[PDB]
Formats: sequence, structure tokens, C-alpha cells
Amino acid sequence: EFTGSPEIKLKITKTIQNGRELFESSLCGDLLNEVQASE
Amino acid sequence: HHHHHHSHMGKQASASYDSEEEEEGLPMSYDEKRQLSLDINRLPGEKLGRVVHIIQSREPSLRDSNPDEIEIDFETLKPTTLRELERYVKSCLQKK
Repeated sequence: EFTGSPEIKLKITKTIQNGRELFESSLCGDLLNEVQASE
Repeated sequence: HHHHHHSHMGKQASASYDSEEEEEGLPMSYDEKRQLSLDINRLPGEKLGRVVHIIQSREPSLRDSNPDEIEIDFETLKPTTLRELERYVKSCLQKK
């Protein structure tokens, strides 16, 4: 079983990176399956 | 040796104003939410300036709770706000 959630949302993480500080779009990327066959 | 000088002057006029442009609030299709999300995703971090700004402007609970990790939930936002994302992106795509 999975019970995986799609949701069309971008989590804008207020980050500080580069010579110019920029905040970038991401998502809730946990619970990886990454291919199956022995199931 | 005596004078009489009465003087009364009183004016007002300021009816020059024009600003009231409403949002469409048009029915944004689920396919349009996904397309809009991808089209904003390909825009770099400083282009996301207006994107996040109007999301914090409409949605104040995100502004106070998470100023860091701001979940812009396109599929469950206001169609007015999604029209603001639409207005920005197409102005920033369609040159001239």
C-alpha cells in the first residue's frame, strides 16, 4: 500500500544561495518507492 | 478717518479619479492550474517575486505561520489570484 498524495502545489522555500539571494520552488518529496517488481 | 473692507472667498473641487478595475474570477480549469504551476516553476527565483507576494497578500495565515516554506496550492487557490499569476506570466512570456 502507498496512500500517495499528488496536490498541485509548489513550496517556495525562502533560501539564501549565490551572490544574489534567491528563493526557489520545491515540493514535499518523501516516501520514495523508486521502481518495484518483487511485489 | 475710517475704512470698510469686507472679503469672503471659499473654494473646493477634486472629482478627478479612476482606478476601479475588478478581477474576472473566471473558472480556472484543473488543467490550467497544472499548466500555470509548470510555467511559474520554469521562472527563476527572482521572477517568483510577484508570485509569492500576491500569495502572501491574499493568504495572511501563510505570511505569519511560514514566511520560509510557502505552499502555493494552485489547485485550491482563489481563481482571482490564479488570474493574477496568469496576468504576470503571460506578460513575462508574450513580449510586445
